[PDB]
Amino acid sequence: FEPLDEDWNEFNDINKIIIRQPIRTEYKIAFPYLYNNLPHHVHLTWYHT
Amino acid sequence: ERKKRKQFQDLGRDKSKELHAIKER
Repeated sequence: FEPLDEDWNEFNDINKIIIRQPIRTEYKIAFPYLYNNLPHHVHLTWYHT
Repeated sequence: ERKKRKQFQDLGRDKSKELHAIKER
């Protein structure tokens, strides 16, 4: 789909971040509020049957 | 020094993509 630039802070320090396994997009989609900055219009999916 | 001289004398005689993904993230 077509779409509906951040400085270095104290918060996004990569020296504080442990890079062990690469985080993908389906992690952001399955859990929309844990890994997302500005999660505006997401919808909560079904968990499990 | 003779040993160093003889030594000097007879020497003349996916992964990148996943790092790219982390960098783009």
